Amino acid sequence: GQKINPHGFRLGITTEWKSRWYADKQYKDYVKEDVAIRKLLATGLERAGIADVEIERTRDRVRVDIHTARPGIVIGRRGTEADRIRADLEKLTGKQVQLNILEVKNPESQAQLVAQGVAEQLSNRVAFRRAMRKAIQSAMRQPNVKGIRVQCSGRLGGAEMSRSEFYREGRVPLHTLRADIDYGLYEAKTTFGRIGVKVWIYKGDIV
Amino acid sequence: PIQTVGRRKEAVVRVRLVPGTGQFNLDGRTLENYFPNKVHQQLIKAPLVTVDRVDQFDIYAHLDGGGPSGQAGALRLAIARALILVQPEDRPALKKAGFLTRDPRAIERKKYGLKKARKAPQYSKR
Amino acid sequence: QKIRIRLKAYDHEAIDASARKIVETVTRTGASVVGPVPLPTEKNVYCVIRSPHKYKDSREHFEMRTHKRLIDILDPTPKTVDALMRIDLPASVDVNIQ
Amino acid sequence: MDVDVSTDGELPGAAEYAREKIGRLSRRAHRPVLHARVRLTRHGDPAVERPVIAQANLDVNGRQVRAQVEGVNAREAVDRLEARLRSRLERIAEHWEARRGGVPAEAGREWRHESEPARRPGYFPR
Amino acid sequence: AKKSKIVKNEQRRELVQRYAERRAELKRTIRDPASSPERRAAAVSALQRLPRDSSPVRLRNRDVVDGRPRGHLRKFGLSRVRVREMAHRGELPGVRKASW
Amino acid sequence: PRSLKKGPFVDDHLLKKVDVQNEKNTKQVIKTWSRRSTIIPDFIGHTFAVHDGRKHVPVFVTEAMVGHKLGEFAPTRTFKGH
Amino acid sequence: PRKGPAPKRPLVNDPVYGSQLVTQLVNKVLLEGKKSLAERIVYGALEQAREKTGTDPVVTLKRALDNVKPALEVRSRRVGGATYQVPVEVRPDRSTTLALRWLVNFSRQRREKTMVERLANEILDASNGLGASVKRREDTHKMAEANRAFAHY
Amino acid sequence: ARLVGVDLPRDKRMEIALTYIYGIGRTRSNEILAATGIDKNMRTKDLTDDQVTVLRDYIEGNLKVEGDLRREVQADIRRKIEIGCYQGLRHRRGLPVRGQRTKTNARTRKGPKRTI
RNA sequence: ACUCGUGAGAGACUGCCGGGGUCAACUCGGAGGAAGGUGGGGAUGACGUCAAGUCAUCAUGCCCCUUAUGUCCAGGGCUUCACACAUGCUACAAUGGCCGGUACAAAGGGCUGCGAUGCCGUGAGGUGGAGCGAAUCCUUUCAAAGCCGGUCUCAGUUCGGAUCGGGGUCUGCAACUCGACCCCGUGAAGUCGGAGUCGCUAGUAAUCGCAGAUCAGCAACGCUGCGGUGAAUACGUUCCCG
Repeated sequence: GQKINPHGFRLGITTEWKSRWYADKQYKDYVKEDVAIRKLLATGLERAGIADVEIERTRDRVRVDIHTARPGIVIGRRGTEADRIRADLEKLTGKQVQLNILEVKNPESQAQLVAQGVAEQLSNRVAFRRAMRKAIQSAMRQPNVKGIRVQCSGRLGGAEMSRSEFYREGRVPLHTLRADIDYGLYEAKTTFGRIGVKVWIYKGDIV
Repeated sequence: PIQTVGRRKEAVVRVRLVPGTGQFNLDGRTLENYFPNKVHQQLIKAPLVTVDRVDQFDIYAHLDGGGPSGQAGALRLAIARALILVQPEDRPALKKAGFLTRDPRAIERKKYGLKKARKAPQYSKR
Repeated sequence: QKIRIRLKAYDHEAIDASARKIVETVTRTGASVVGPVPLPTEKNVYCVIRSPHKYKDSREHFEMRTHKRLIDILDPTPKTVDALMRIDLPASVDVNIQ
Repeated sequence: MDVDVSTDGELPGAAEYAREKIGRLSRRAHRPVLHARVRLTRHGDPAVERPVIAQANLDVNGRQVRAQVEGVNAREAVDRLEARLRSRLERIAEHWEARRGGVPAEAGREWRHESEPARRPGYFPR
Repeated sequence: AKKSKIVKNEQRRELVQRYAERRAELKRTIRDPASSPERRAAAVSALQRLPRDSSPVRLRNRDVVDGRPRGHLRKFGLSRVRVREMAHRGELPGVRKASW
Repeated sequence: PRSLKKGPFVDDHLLKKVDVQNEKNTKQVIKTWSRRSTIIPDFIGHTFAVHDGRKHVPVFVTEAMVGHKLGEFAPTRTFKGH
Repeated sequence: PRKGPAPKRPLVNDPVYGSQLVTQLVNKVLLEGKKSLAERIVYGALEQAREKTGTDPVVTLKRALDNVKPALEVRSRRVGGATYQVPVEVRPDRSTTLALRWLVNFSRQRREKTMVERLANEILDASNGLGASVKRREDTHKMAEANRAFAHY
Repeated sequence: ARLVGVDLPRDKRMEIALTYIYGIGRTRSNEILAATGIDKNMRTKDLTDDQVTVLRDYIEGNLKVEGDLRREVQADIRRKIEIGCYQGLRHRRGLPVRGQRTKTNARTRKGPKRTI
């Protein structure tokens, strides 16, 4: 076990909790319903890159905000997708649940979306070097990105031996606290097993 | 009036000094009912003896936290602070002798994997 | 008659902002307050093992910190009461009225 | 020489053979053996060419001696373990015959790390 | 663990909620005072008649998502493995790493 | 041991078995599975087939063994030496 | 000690006798951190010695120390791949430390029914030149002398 | 002085000397001395014959000690043996009878260690 | 007003002085200061190694079972004991045992939980329920080692508590296998431990108590924390280890 999770390193400094609420007696069931919501939303939506899911709770009314790169996919033009999600979130006993569907400004600067894309490309047929290089170039082309590292491990290329490969461009200071490192991880489903993809992205400091 | 504090490894002493006789009122108890340890009493009185202002100050002291030794150290520091506040031109004597320095020695935190702060479990090579 | 307002949150900044906003509102209504009296921070500590299987000597510690603020007002005019039940605060901080 | 063998699963006759082969090394050790343990383990995966792995540990008067080999069956692993342990014991000897060649000795010759430094006068030779 | 064992607990909970609320406690409230006539009451026998699942003694709190039966934490209702990963992702409010 | 206020513990199955056994004053072998039941003076003549884990061992009650449990007389683990 | 010598602890003078040596003595007889018990033991022993002799106890304690203080000690030295017992001169502080440790230990296995009595008798016989610690110093000096051949390195 | 067939120690305080009777510990000695009036801190040579006889008849009155206690204990263990109970055969083979582990410890019941 | 609690800030930066220094890094000493030279302790673990561990947290390729290797139930087992190894606790006593009086902490926990006063038991404990979602009440007002007084007089003992007999309490549907605790009695080994070997550089080792998690109960002497009292020694890198 080498490196701790970058989000968990700067949780009280740079990054923010993805669930904002307060509970004293009902902490346990709040956590249970939160993880249920998370797994439901991860399962239901896979076409559009679901970058992040936020939950805010206040008595009866519950606020679930999710960030996607393709809002149109997740919303029914007549509300069909919206109706379906609202309905099965009522089924989740969330009482009154209202949803704020949002959009990421620059998909290529978001580590989770980058890992999602690289994993998808890896799954079907693409050689892993091509995927990592394309992702690195796309993210480096973005104005605010200062350093990106992509690493994927497993039976790469359908081989019998597992391998770890990583390419880096610029600065990725994992030991520096004030540097905000966006961390994203996603497992690629191949016919030969499971390939794990991680992405680190450095975008300056926050003070 | 004047009031200082002394802090020695979590022992906090609040003191009140007036120019009365050298009677020691420690939370309603005297220097012998309290602190029945001769080394401890010497530790209390040492700043006075190096400043030679013994038996010319009434002392009211509040004690809370820690054991007798930490309380005694904090009390001595509080007395030194009261003395420098009352008679500034004695500062060289109290400072050279080291009574004006707060002691930054605290209980070291216990660490996981070790029985104590530094003591480690017995490891068998064989 | 005075009503106690108790504040509890995991983020000190949010609870401070809530305290100052509540004070501003009640002074807008024309009341007398005491101020955001700070209260001891509650710390809940948890120690776990990193590895799923063995490797026990490797432990990781977590803590949950709760910050408490105390708001007390006087002269409870009905406008102040109505203003109190017309205040919006972040979902992180809960308000106890007693 | 008493040896305890801690196998696992299926390895019939491995324990007796290993015990009898290892116990013959007691005379080879130049210091009394305080403990002797042997562990036999077989790899589950049939793809492994040498599935059986044998390890040993001897406490040669406080000096830890250990070896580990692989084999295709219990007998071969035990024999390779015996060879490896014998080599380690030979390298561990540390009696006089073992260190007579390493003694710096060589009066004014073969500069070694522990060779006696030359005594030097205060004045230059000239 | 095993979905059979994961689901085996929930029926224990609703059975306890069905029984232990008043039936499995009113008998105990009668055994407490020695002045209460317990001997001819035979409520000890009656409580034995009840199914074992009415007893909270058999209840085994598990991981609310994973079903892991050990390393349970009551505050989160989570296994020790799961809380460590969930805290690192900032999904439990007001939880972070410790230092002192 | 169990508190005295609760009283001796006997399962209802073997309890009603023995009380119908002694209502006509003959004792047959009673096959039981409750090692946790206590020996009560109404068992005095009855011979019990107490479960062991593998089989049931016949246990004939006497006077002295009253107050114990049936498990005292159905040893579980077998050991003959090394 | 690889990077250089370590600072010493300036332990303070005793309040009721005003000498450094008694504080060193209490810290030698100390066990488990029970300082008060050690001080009680040493004060009782000193007062017993004063009663038996009739003079100040500190002077007799110094006399006992000088009677038991060593000057030449033997250490194992490894020169040229061989180990010998080499007699070495002892610095003053190490000599006082050795003397105090010997006094405390040899008083610990006396037979006087109490630590105070054992310590008092040991210090008295050391002042008079009959104690077992004096004998120990005799043996250590004899050992240093018998190995004087190896003093040249 | 001979009490209930047991000689006392030569110089001990009364209650601790009374502990030297097989059926008497520290609590029993204290309570019998309190009941029968003899002081507890008196030495074993200062006793009178009347003190001896009051101890004797009181102990023989409301206590069982020495031979009767030993034989009662032995009878209890033997009866536990002969009913075939678990503790019976546990006593029969000299192993601990109260659930103590026997993988490593329990040399007290096993006696001194034997090597094979 | 003084502590304290928790918000904001200042404060150590070789900043200054003197000397070594290539006038360079750096280094020695002094002053000022609460603190002096990364102040103390944490968190933080590079590329990789050891096919190290984990298909039994989870996920998962392939293979296998599928009237069973799936699943429900009672009982039993995981606690077996001639031994061997490992980590600990308690001791072998007078720097102590026992009895009476008496002083000082921190941290943490508590709603179907903490649970006080009182009363009843010798004691585990029983009845009862004040007040408490708690800087408020309860954990007693909080400790023990400590201090003072008496006693014990060097003994296998007033040391040591194992084992065992009897009698109870509580939790639990249920303490037989297989819980903890209380009372009476019983009173084993053990007289400081071979070869060899371990931890520790200061608020440290040694020693004393308190709390938490898991938890109906507990096998907790375990683990994770908290404070009380508080040493010795470091000449120096030849030897052992990395």
